Amino acid sequence: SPNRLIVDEAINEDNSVVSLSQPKMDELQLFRGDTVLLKGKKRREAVCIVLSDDTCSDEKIRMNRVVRNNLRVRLGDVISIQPCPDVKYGKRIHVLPIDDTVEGITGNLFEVYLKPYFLEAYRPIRKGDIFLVRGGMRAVEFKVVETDPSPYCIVAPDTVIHCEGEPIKR
Amino acid sequence: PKAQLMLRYPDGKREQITLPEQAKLLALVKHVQSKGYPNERFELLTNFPRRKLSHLDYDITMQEAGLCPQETVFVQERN
Repeated sequence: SPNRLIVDEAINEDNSVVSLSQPKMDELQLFRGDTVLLKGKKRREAVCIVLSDDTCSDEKIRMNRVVRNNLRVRLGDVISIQPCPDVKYGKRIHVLPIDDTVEGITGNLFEVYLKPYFLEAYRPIRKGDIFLVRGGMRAVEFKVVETDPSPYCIVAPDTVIHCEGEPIKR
Repeated sequence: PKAQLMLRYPDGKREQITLPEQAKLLALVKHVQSKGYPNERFELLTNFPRRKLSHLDYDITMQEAGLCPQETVFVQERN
């Protein structure tokens, strides 16, 4: 099972990136910057960018806290990875901030958090994802409540980013 | 020797091409223009780190530009 891999901690942390050794990337025919689809526990999935890592054991995959949570997995758990070349540019995504991260937040969440977050980075995002964005006075978490196309896409410069109304829980 | 480029155009369509490593960055720019995305209106980006290739001297080789052996390159309308 060459594409089932042991979850390991990130170095050079980013919500959109996972890292493999170059051999495992050759083993699975993955190229630099390819989008990949990851499957974790409780039928949770995630879409990420894969980069090579001379620091990563062949049978392991580096990912940060955000991605591990989206996959409901912990360090040492096992996930599977597959090529995912057909993810489209998003027409539109809908995100909502987690209530307990914006309790005192004054300001425009799109201008302070989302716009620089997504700016020219071509982040893959999936319905149900929770992600942490730094900036402002304190970091804020957002939940993806809808994407178009569904259930995942690439947030491109023309992707409309909607940040609706009331914050939500969980 | 050839560089493998995964091009992502602004409509989200994808194209995998090869170019000789020794070819000018200009060859890439011209290729993207023949696909309907002219240099005067579109630019070239890579991620991780974010590099704006259209800020480089186009007389530079693909290797010098850092696109070998493989790189994902984004085509984007200029601000």
